Order: sequence, then C-alpha cells, then structure tokens
Amino acid sequence: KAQAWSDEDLLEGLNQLEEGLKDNIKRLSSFDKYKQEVLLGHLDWSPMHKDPLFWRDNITNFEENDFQILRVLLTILDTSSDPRALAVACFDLSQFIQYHPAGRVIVTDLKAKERVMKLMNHENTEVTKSALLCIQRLFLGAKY
Amino acid sequence: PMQLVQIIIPIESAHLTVSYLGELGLLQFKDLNSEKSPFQRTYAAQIKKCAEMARKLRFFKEQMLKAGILSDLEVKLGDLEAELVEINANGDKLQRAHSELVEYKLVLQKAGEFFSSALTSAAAQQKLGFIAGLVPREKSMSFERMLFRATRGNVFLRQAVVDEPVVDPVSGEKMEKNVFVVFYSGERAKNKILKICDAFGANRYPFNEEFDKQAQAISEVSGRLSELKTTLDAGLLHRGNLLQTIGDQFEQWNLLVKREKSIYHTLNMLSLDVTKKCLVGEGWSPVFATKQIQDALERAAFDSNSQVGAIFQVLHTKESPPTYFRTNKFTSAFQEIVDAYGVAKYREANPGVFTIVTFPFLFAVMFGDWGHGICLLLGTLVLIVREKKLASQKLDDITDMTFGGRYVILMMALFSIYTGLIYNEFFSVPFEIFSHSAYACRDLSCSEATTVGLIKVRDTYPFGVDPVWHGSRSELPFLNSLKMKMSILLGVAQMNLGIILSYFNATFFRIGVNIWCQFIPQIIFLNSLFGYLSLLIILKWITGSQADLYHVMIYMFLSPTDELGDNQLFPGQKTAQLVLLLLAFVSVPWMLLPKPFILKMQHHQMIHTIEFVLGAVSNTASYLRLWALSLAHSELSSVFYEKVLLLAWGYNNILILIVGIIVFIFATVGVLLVMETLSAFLHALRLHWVEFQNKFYEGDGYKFSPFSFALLD
Repeated sequence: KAQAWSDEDLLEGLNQLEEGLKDNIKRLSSFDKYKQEVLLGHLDWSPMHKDPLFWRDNITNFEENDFQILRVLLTILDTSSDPRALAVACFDLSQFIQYHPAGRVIVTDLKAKERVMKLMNHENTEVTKSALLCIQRLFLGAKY
Repeated sequence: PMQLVQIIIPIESAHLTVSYLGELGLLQFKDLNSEKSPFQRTYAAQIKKCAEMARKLRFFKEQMLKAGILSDLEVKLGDLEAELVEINANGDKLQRAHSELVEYKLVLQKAGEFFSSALTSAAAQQKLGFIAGLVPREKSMSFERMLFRATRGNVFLRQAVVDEPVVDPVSGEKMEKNVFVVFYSGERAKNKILKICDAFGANRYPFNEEFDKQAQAISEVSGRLSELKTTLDAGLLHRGNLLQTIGDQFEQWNLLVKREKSIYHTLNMLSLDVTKKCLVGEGWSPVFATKQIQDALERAAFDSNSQVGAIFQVLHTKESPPTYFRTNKFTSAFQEIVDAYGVAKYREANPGVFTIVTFPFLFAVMFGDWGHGICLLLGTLVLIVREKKLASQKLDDITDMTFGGRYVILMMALFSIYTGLIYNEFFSVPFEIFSHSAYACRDLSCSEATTVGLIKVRDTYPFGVDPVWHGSRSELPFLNSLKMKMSILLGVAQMNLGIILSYFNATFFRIGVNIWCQFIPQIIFLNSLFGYLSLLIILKWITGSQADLYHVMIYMFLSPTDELGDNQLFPGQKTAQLVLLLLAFVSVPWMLLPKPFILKMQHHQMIHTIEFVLGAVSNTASYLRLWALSLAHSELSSVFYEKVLLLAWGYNNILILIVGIIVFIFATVGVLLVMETLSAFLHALRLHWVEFQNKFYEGDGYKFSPFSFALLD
C-alpha cells in the first residue's frame, strides 16, 4: 500500500500473502481460545484479547473449566515471565472485565489488579498505559 | 539568470533528492498530474495517506495545545492521542459518578439528620404515602408555590441547609440545591409531587425507613465517590506524564509532517515516466546554481545505494522561468519594494538596488529631523542588534515589516542625518556651526532687521544654509522658493536617471535599431524640456536677480511665443529657446511614430501618447510635494520650538517648566517621528513608484519558485 509496485506479480503475491495471513489467523484463533500462550508460559498481546467478543469467548472456554485457564491467566498477570507478558495479560484482563463482569471479579480476587495499578506508575510507559486501562476497567465497576 | 530543467529520476532515489531539496531546493515542478486528474493523480493515494497523517497530527497538536505540552510514527501518535483522550473521558465519567454519589450521600445525610424533625412534623400535623426526595433551596419558592393544594396544610417538607452547593446527580459542577422530604396523600398528588421533584433536579436519593440505613448508604456513596475521584486523578496524572513526551514528539512531528506533505505535494505535481521507470521532473531552477544539483543527486544515489543513476538536463523553451536576483540582508527591503512594483523579466533591468539608495536619497531630500531622526536611527540599530531575540520573539503587525526593513530604515535615517545637516535644524532647531553665530548681520548696527540695508551675511555657514538667510523670521519665503527650485532640479535628475536606466535596459534587450527608434525619442525630449528650466535656474543663481525671486523662470516661460525675452541671461537665450521649442515639437511625433512604422515594415503607443506630458507633470508634482513636505517639517519644528520657548520662559518654578517640556517633547515626538515620518515615507515611496514606472521594467513577471520548505526556510 505504501510502496506501489509496478509488477502485477507483486500484487498477486500481496493477495496470496493476505490470504495466508487470514489462514494463519484462523489457526491462531483456536490457540487463543485454548490458551496456547498460557499453556506455553509466554504471553503476548492476543488479537482475540483485543476483541471484547473474542476475549469473552476465550474466557467462556476457560469458564468451561470454571475459569481455570482464566485463573492461570490472572496468575500470570500477577507474575509473568517477561514484561511484555505482564502488559499483555493486563490488557487481556481489562478487555475481559469490560466484556464480562466475572472477569473483573476474578482479577480482583487474584489481586493482580493492585499489582497492575502499581505497574502503571512504574516504568514501561506502554505497559503503564495498559495497566492504567486495566485500572480504569476495574474502577468502572468499582465506581458507584 | 535561471532556465528550465527536465530530468527523469527513479522514484526511490527521487525520495531522497526531494527530501534533500525540501528545505531550499532549486526547481519547482509543475502540477501536470493534478491538471490531468486531481482524483488519485499519480501518487495522490500517498498524498491522501499523508493528508490523513497530517489531520491526525493536527488533532494531536490541538490536544497538546489544550494540554499545554511542549509543541508507523503517525500510527503511534494517533494511538497515544486516542489513549490520552480515552483516559480523559474515563476521568470525566468517574468525576460524574463521584458527583452522583455525592448527591446521594448528601440527600441521605440530610434525610438522616431531619428524620427526627420529620417525625415531629408528622406527629403534629397528623396508609400514608412516601414523598421522599429533594427540593432545591434556590427553587424553594417555586416548589412551595406549585402544588400548594397538594400539601393541604398537613404536609411539611424539611429542606436541607444546603449551605454548600450540593453536587447534582449528573452535574459535577454542583449547585445550591437542598433536600426535602414531604408527606404524600392521594395517588395523583403523589405522582405530581414525584414529577415536580424530578423536574427540580436537586440532589435526591431514596430515603430508607430507618435513619441508620440511610446514613450507612450515604457513607457508602461518599466512599465510592472518593474512590472514583482518586482513580480518575491517577489516570489523569499518568496521561499527563505520558503526554509531556507525546507533546515533544508531536513538536518534532510538526517538521516531520511538513516535510512529508511537501514531498507528497511535489510527487503529486510531478508526472512519473513508466517506460524509463524513473519519475520525470521538470522545474524552474537557478541555471547558474543548477550546477550543484549533481551533489544532491549523488547524495541521493549513495544513500539509496542504487546503481542506477538519474540524469539531470536543461531543455530550452519559449516559456520564461520567473527568477529573482539574490538578496542579502540589506537587499531584502529593495527586493520587497521591487516586488511591490510588480516584477521584471530576468533580462529586464531591476533598479531595486539603485532604489535602495535613491528612496533614502529622496526621503532625505523630502524631509528629516536631526534630533528624533538620530534617535529613531539609534532605536532601529538597537532593534537590528537585538534581532537575534527578535528572531525568537515574533513581531506583531507593523513590527514584522520593520524587522524586514531595518536596513532600509537605517539607510534612510543615515541620509536624513546629512539632510538635516544641510537644513541645519539640529534637534528640529537651528544651531550655530563653526562660528559663535553661523550667520550674522554685517553692518547696520543700529538699523533694524527690517531696513534697506537690513542684514549682510559677511560670513556664510559652510556646512549648511546660513541661519540668517534661511531660519530667520522673514527669510522663510525666499528660502522656500529656493527649496522648490532645487526640488525641480532634483526631479529633473530623477527623470534623467530613469531615461538612462531605460537606455541601459534597451541595450540589454539588444535591439538592432528598435532601441534608437523608441527609447531615444521617448527619452531626451522631455529631459531637455525640463533641462532648459534647470539651466535657467542655474543661470539665475549665477546672475542673482532679486525682484523676481525664483519666479524669473516663470516670467521667462510665460511667453512660449517668440520675441521679447529681455530677462534672458544668455545673450542668445531667446532664439535658442525658440529653436529648442521647435526641436521638441518635431521630436514629439518621433516619440510615437518610428517604432510602429518599423514594426509594420517588419510585418502601447496610444498609452505612450500624452504619457510624456503626464510624466513631466508627475515629476513636477513630486518636486512640489518634496518642497511642501520640507516646508511642513520646518513649520512643525518651528511650532515645537515656540511651544518649548513659551514653556521655558514663563516658568520661574522648575515644576511648570518640566511639565511643559515633557508635554512638548511628547507632542513633538508624536507629530514628527510617527505622523510626519510616515507621511514623508509614503510620499517618497509613491514618488519612487512613479519614477520607476516611468523608467522601466513595466511589471510583467513573477518571483523565483523553488521547492523550499516554508517552515524550514
């Protein structure tokens, strides 16, 4: 899009790459629902997490085991292997809390909300913004 | 000295060359693609993307200006702005929720406090309805007036104190609203009471039967409001902490977006060549400076590292690229003046450099005050010295023009210094030069100044006009006549300079015989016509006739017919004048006829018709305007001196003299440095425009067009 290519073969390859990206996203959706990132122990910003409907579906898949995968995600949010993992978990928790009231309650019970709020005043300004979003999501329910 | 250039450059390398030439550049490409199609042009998709990026940058800059911050990448900036906006909206929502909870807490606290009073009122007044709610203290009269029969005298509303404005349920700004609980009897009456309470808008919460439950609810609402306010404050603080760096990044993004938009516009204007796979660029660049384009091309090729090398060429064409001579700090004002006087062709002569002194030369001749003029020059020099700060400190309105014209103003004041020295009115007052008195009255010791002998100037001021002969009481008329006569000669000289410039430009135009056919007759004729009078003035100065004063020339020219001519200083001036008149009459058609005849032989004049007489009248008008301006300046200086003398003489006490001197100084400054100065400058400028329009360059051009970044340069 930014750099126009004269060759039509470039356009065909771009279309094929878009189709392959869609196919990969189709496979990645199953991993997001099954909590592949949680199982592997490394967390990244899930496209399903960013979508409130997809995040709610993933939580329901976790909720099929009484939020066991959601409990693991909350525990990873409390303590994560990598700083990116913590920010991704906080963003996913905020999105799930917005989509589902039970997610906010689970996050508060795991007490990872306080740790995220502390990380908001901490470094990693991107993670700080994600943690501020999580704190705002929690306070929306908290506020009368 | 510029020319057109055409080149084909690969797009990838063209990006680097365009980025390098953005700040100053040499050539500016025509908008061939936009003319062909504004829609999607050649790279107008990229132009639209850059426009969206610039719109996002403008929104972020507006938010930062509201915030007050110091002010791929575009996407990140948009995301940061959206995050800050979302944080602000969440904080506002939390503040509104805190206001609602404060309203509920206040209503419940008022109900709990007034529960005992309500019980007492129910016992005194009285399957009873509940009319719990609120009634604003400000709207207490309206609530009492409305539904008076509904109360029936057995219902009493215990309004809250509402000393502090109770936060509204929806308005965080809060309002002076109280809380009142009434008794409800009758279904329609209760419904009307509820509707009135809702329309009241006061801070209202349901009142529990037990006062303890209401107090607990109020405490819970207050705690929730405090928690929401704290969360909103924390979010706003984090948003601002990020927004400081966001604003710095946006400040850099101002120049970034400027460069990106300039590149996009240049690409949209240009039309690429698909066959050569290199974008084709044709722009107006300085032909002399175009030799250095190889450096930018090599830098772009090396940075891009592409082996393919673009070729830059210049194509000859009939179209004339608008060009401007290089202007220094001093030359900028003259260039601006020339631009005001339209434009000129590259080969066309530009007298702007000459005018950069002539306009100061005429303005000095026009008028000048030695004192304030020196002070004005000193102020201008201080401004020029502090221009470093003036570069940082943006000027306002006329200050901006003064910043550009500092050099011209300084030159004009420098010339006016010598002008005042000639006028001898130092600080708008005559001063003795060299001797104790520059001019005095020889002999006539007892005779008054109004005598036959009167005054004899045995010694004459060598640096300026003799004060006895000029500045004295009765010397004014002859001095003014002499000033007008000298202004006439100055105008004749200006016309001669214009004719010389026209001849020079014609030589530059390189016409084989057309120059002699057109400029030579148009010039010289009126020049000698006025020169006859100028030489008559010189001859009169030599002979020194007295009774006619400066009107001897008027008396001589009063008879265009032959014969008489007794006053003629030159022995043959009469026959010579008749011969000159005949020569001018013969030359009059020669100014108009030969050029169209030559054009017809090869194969405007009507404007040129009467234009010579009109121009001579205009030159005489300019000379008279200069004389009048000088006389007015002298009169103003005399008035100021008279006021100062009156204040000083009639003030034995220091205070009266000081007050008078201050008032006179303020008035004289306002009159001269502002009013007289502006009027003289405008008149001198107008005379300069007339003289230049007569001389040459006839407008007909435009300014040099490079692809320079306006913000960067």
